[PDB]
Amino acid sequence: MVGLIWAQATSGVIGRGGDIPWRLPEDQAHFREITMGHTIVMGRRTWDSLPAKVRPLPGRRNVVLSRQADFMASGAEVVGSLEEALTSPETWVIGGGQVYALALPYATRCEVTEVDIGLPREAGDALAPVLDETWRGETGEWRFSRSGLRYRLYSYHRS
Ligand SMILES: Nc1ncnc2c1ncn2[C@@H]1O[C@H](COP(=O)(O)OP(=O)(O)O)[C@@H](O)[C@H]1OP(=O)(O)O
Ligand SMILES: COc1cc(Cc2cnc(N)nc2N)cc(OC)c1OC
Repeated sequence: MVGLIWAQATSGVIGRGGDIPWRLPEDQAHFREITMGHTIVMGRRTWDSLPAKVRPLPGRRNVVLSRQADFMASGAEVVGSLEEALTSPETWVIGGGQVYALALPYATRCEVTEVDIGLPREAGDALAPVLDETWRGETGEWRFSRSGLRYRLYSYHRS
């Protein structure tokens, strides 16, 4: 089962200056809940951006996609193609924009957080993959986070 998991603003922005452009602890909790115990796949640039004490993500099999054959990813495996990244019983692709594009055609689930923040797309932004007409499932009710930022969860699926 190949899933994608991401958080986006309503406009589709998922990154600005290499950062998620909001603060949402409750989305961090949701991300852990969906991924824990499973394989996670990320691009090398995403791995390299993480603080040393936060990688590998604990409790999950970490897979890093790279074209650098000598890359050292302490506590993870490094694969040189997407095919080899998707052989576990359940895999969550966790970023970045490049790897989400690559994996989209293979995915049969998406777990999306939509953040109700009016960030128009700007030069340099990273953008979410586009969900086409093949997907179905639940668009959850809006909730206020503890700070007052509104968010809701999509749980979509397809054959
Ligand atoms: N088909 C593929 N096979 C192998 N590695 C790939 C790949 N597509 C993407 N990548 C890797 O994933 C990196 C992209 O990571 P990312 O998706 O986290 O980045 P971005 O956040 O900038 O979209 C690529 O630069 C490449 O890693 P290297 O720079 O180390 O070579
Ligand atoms: C690459 O590692 C991480 C990536 C993210 C981005 C992310 C954040 N929120 C959601 N819903 N999905 C995502 N993929 C969130 C993370 O922790 C909350 C990660 O662990 C360090």
